[PDB]
Amino acid sequence: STGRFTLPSEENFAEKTKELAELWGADAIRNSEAVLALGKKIYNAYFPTRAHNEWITLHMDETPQVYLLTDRILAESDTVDIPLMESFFAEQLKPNRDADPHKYWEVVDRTTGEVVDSANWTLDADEDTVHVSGVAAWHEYTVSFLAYIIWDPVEMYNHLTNDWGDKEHEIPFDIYHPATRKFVFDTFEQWLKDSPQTDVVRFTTFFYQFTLLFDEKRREKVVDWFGYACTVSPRALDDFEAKYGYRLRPEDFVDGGAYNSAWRVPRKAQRDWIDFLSGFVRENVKQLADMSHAAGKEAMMFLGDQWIGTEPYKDGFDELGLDAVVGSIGDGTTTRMIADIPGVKYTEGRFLPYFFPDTFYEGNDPSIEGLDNWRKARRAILRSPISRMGYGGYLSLAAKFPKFVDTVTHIANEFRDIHDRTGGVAAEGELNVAILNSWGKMRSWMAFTVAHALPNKQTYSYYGILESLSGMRVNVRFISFDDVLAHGIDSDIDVIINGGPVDTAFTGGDVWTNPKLVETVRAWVRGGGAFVGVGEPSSAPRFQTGRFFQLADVIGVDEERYQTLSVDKYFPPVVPDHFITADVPVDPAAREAWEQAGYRIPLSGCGGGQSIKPLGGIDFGEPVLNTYPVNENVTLLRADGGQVQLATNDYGKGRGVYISGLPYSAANARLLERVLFYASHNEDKYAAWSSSNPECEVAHFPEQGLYCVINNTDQPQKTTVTLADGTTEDFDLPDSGIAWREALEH
Amino acid sequence: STGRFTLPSEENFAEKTKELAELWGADAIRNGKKIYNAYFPTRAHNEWITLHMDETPQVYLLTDRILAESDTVDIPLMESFFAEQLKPNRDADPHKYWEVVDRTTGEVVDSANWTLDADEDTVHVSGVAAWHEYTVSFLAYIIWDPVEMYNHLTNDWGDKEHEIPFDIYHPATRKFVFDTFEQWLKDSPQTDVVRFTTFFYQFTLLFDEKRREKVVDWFGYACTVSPRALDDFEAKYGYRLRPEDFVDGGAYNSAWRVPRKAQRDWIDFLSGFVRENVKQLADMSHAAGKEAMMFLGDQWIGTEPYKDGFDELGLDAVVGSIGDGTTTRMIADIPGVKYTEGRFLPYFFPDTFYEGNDPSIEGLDNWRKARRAILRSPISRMGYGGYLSLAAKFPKFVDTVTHIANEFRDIHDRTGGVAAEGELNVAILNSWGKMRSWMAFTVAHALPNKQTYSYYGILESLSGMRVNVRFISFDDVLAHGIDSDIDVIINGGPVDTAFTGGDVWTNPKLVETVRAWVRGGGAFVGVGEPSSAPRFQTGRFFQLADVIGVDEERYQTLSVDKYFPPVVPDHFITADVPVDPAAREAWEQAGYRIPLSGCGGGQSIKPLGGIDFGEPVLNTYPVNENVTLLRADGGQVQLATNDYGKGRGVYISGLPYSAANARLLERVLFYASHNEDKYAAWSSSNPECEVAHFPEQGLYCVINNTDQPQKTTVTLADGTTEDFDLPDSGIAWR
Ligand SMILES: CC(=O)N[C@@H]1[C@@H](O)[C@H](O)[C@@H](CO)O[C@@H]1O
Ligand SMILES: CC(=O)N[C@@H]1[C@@H](O)[C@H](O)[C@@H](CO)O[C@@H]1O
Repeated sequence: STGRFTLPSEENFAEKTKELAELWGADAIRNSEAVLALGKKIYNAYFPTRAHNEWITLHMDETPQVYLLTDRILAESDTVDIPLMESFFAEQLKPNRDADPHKYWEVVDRTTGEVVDSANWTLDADEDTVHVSGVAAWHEYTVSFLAYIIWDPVEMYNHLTNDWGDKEHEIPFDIYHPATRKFVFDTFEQWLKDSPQTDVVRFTTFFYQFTLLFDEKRREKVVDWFGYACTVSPRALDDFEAKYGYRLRPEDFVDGGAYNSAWRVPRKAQRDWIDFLSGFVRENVKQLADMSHAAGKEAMMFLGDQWIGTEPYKDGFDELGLDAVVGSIGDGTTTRMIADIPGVKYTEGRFLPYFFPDTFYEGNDPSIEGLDNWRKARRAILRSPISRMGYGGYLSLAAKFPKFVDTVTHIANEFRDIHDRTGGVAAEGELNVAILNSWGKMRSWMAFTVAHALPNKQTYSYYGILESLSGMRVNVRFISFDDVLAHGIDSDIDVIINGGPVDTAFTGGDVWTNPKLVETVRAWVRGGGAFVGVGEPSSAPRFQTGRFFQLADVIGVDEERYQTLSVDKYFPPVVPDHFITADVPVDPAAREAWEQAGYRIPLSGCGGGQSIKPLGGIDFGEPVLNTYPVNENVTLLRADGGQVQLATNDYGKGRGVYISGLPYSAANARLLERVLFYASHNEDKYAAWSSSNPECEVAHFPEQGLYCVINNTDQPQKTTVTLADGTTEDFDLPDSGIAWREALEH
Repeated sequence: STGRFTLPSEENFAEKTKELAELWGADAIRNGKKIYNAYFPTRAHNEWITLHMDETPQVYLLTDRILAESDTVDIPLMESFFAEQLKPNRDADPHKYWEVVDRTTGEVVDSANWTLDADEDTVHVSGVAAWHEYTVSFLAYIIWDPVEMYNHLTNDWGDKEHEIPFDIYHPATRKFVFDTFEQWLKDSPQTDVVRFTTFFYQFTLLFDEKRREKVVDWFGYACTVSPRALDDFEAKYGYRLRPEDFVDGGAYNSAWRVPRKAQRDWIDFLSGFVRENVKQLADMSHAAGKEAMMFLGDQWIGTEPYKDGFDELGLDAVVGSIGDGTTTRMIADIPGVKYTEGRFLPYFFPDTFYEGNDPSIEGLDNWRKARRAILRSPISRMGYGGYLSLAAKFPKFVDTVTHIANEFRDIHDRTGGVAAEGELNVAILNSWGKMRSWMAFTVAHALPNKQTYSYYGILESLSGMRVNVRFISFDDVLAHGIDSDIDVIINGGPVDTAFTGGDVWTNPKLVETVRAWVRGGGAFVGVGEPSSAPRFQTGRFFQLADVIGVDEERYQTLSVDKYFPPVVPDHFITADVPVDPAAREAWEQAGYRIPLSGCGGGQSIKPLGGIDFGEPVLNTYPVNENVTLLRADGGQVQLATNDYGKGRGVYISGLPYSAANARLLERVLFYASHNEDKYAAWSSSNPECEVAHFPEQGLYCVINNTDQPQKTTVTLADGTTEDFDLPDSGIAWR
């Protein structure tokens, strides 16, 4: 067992490097001499838009820029003054005074939405303050302005996170401006000649940084891992106007203060900017990779930091001729974002923990996180294989941890053995599942994300859906409403999933008032399709007084919006024993207390049929208030506390399912998997290649005559696997184990 | 110890009726004392209406959504309605009076493209789009009086003849109703009070095919139409109401809906007609030496006893059902009549009066909820209803009633029937204003539920609080600003309702007016989703987030870190909230969240608790760090206060009624208005007791709102204090 492993190294550490490389089977070492003689592939970081304060300080007007939105200021009379910077980090951001503020900025009456006239406001010469006159008392006002980014955001993040205190703040730069651009390509040509020992240029990353703004208290103020805020300049804006035939407003970037969060329903202006900026970016990335290839070296892209405008899931990404993409393995979902990228020769995972004093300190046990991280990646990898694993940081730190070092030895051999046994071919998927949202394929595995791998109270009930699926024995694609309006639903999809809050990219907004969309979905379901809706699926506010989820008729459930309180809701009896809930641990105490307290008897203005006490047993995450069954032919599987959390509904040949929320857990992934088989009328096809125990999952490889079963926990798991022919085999799986077995070839 | 009491009679219980009338101080008897008789103007005459069946009341009904699976589809009309109550009107031209809708698109289906089946109650529709949902809106005869129906179904009267109602908008039936009443007056010479139960139109009460309540609105005008009135409406207003203007997409004009022009128009038109006819009945009663008394319920639609001009009807009295403090105030606060009467609970019926039950429990409990409200707004008369002999079986109950009627009068004698002193002027702001006084947040009378109780509680708390409450409308505020005697404006409810206001919060004139007022010293209390308006501003959902220091994340601003300042556990507002030393400690020790990327920080990792806020408003948060958070558990805000110039805004996410929660609100009130030092005066240390002060009679009292001994210390205005030890629902004076 050797290879597919990238080892970090450091100055004055050649013995241990040699030792570890032997131990872990490393065929590549990453940068940070007697080591260069070891024969390995050599990776070297490259930071195209920073690491040259000597230049940018002589061209400060070519730093990158961002539109920023001030706090709202209440006018208590016909004039108002607006500080521009009271709410931002001055070390990070500076108002751009060089470029005519009347041409490129916007004062706005947020109370009315109206743009204040240019003649009515002046920028103070001596203070970062705007004076407004001729305005309305008791309205709120804001300025939207261009600010130079005078400190690279991620280095800033690392500086503050590590308290580098004294150390010099690295200034970033923007190759949209041609002097700076030339600087960057000369510097890169030069560096290649000065680096013959390097084999892989590890671009970390490219030209534009994802939205990451900090406030006057040195905290994160705004972030979006997909954000295009930090991509502007007067010349880019003006070139945009000429190319697209309309002028973007600053509002098109600040977006009422939302800064175009990917959760926002996508506006045409947004996408145009992505088109514009991404073409500029893509052309220049291809240059870097051509130059790389001409120096005999490979080009590798970090999925992160300055990755904006690359758009790896959009078409043509392959025309870049990038060799590889490497990324942070945070979980299943983030593993899949990497794995699934097409148009590279190979993919690579930077696993956790980062070799750093934060997790490598005396008394802490890094191997727990090591294995847990591997376990979450491994389940995904069986569905979409990455090519290489590796670690990052100070190798000397991890060397002081014997147990960890042995843990890695284990993971490395396992990773290789999964690859050798499988041939790097993805497990067979038993069902075709499509996530449907406004973004589709360009945000594959990127839905519900805000900051990378950091779900929170607001997102985790939907993120749970992707996490569950990332490792699930199904084929997962991402499709858009434009996809559906334009081409219908491809005939191979078994299930369509639509989840999220109302008025988001992930439910779709007012596209649900488009009858053409509603027709396509209804016909497909009726004909045999399956629609799973989570949260407020198919929602459209105000369109129909008495109908919030437009496909309430398909999933059998709607959400009361305080418009329909005069209409009693009659809940049919909950069906607690069902295919879908088959694996939910039963709790005798809870079940008989729920049996004993009965259903509510009908009563005026209150409807009836609602369990007086909760059945529970399933974590559905954040509640959707007052969901109810549209009539009594819907099957209710959970309807606790006066509303619906899980329901199924027959709809001609097809079915729809409602689920209020789905945090990730071994149990909920089992629930979701069951919903998928049940809604697609594929109860029959469920048992083939499955683990009876939900803590484990099964991967079939028909062309290699194989199947494995994996333990997703750090505890022993016994499970019963069922093969296609009906036969079964028992298993006792150790802590994080795996087991292979034959099955007829094809 | 004499009078203000109405007793119910019976057939043969003549001996014990004299004795109860003497023990209770009854000065009136219902069916030598003052005699009441129920009158049912739109029912009890099947002999008449059986021959005039096109003159029963009518209502527009919305069918179920029927999915079309090709270019035609059939819509059954009655599958979802109780056929013993409602019958489709085949007489009046359906293509003129009915509407077929493509719900999926909103479009009215051309009437050329549908027909009514000659033999089934089913509409055939052609030329439709497949995979759309379709409904019919159709006129229907109400052939079974809704309340009588309800009482029949509830008691299982079996095959007892169903009462068929009638609609006096039709002139032949009007004459009949008036003639009959003339005759009836001449035949009841010993009847002193005519207790109209009620008048001409029943509040919306429709039942389903399974004999269950289908639609109800206590304020609802669904049951008030006819081809005749519809055509007349057109001729007076110059436009034709659509069937949609009644079924309202399935909402049937629920009071929670933001009012539409067509809605208020209909209320004016119908209300005109009811009031003149109600005046006539009141004149005829008066001409025959009798009082007219109105039951605030059942067939009360069109009377609008809170709209200007109610007094011009000449009603001598309104009687109403005492369900709780709020419903008491509904009756109490009515101007335009000489006196008011509450019918108390329990009703004298076997469902409470059992073989081994203690109904005196229910009795005191009903009186406690009422008397706290009565102290603020006095009702004139008290009374009960049902079967006196059932009530007469339970001596402990009889001795309870005696005790209550005494108390009830003693309050009257002691206070000249004058409303106690209110220490603050509180106005509730919503789309309806005065005309829905004490009627906000209600669907079915006295039955709050999951969806409403977190706001109903606001009214139930106010109903018995030592403050002056009025109800104002957006139209009031937009036309006349804010009256300068107001200290506090409350606005509460979910987004897109009449109670929050809907898009009126995008009218800069409203924002301006409230803002300026608060800035200069006013106080705005916002409950639930105050001032909410969807999609107007991407970054701002509560238009007055700036005033109260809170907004609700609507999933558009997730890229913006929220920073919750630390909670203030020791504040005037929360002073009477106990906290378990241990719970507090657990919260103190778990601390606050460290800023984390795309997760903000400052949210307590554990909850402080101790306050039932009812239904959560998900993802409320502090707009800045200068807002004072009083409770912000589970990653969001439940209670907050914020200084705004000389004034204050305050957010509460919800407030189910209880004694604690009224105390919490009352403190909110004094605090927001910079009246903290005006608080202690005429106050009870214990939240389970309350204190009314009556300067003019040089008097105050203190009541126990519970069935339990309570010890409270009362602070008077000079700074002195008496200690009370009140027994079960007791009361003391000074
Ligand atoms: C994959 C990626 O771009 N990760 C970045 C990480 O590099 C950065 O340091 C952090 C700062 O909050 O944000 C994101 O996690
Ligand atoms: C005050 C009032 O209108 N009370 C009525 C009651 O008479 C009727 O029987 C009931 C039907 O559910 O509705 C209301 O509670």
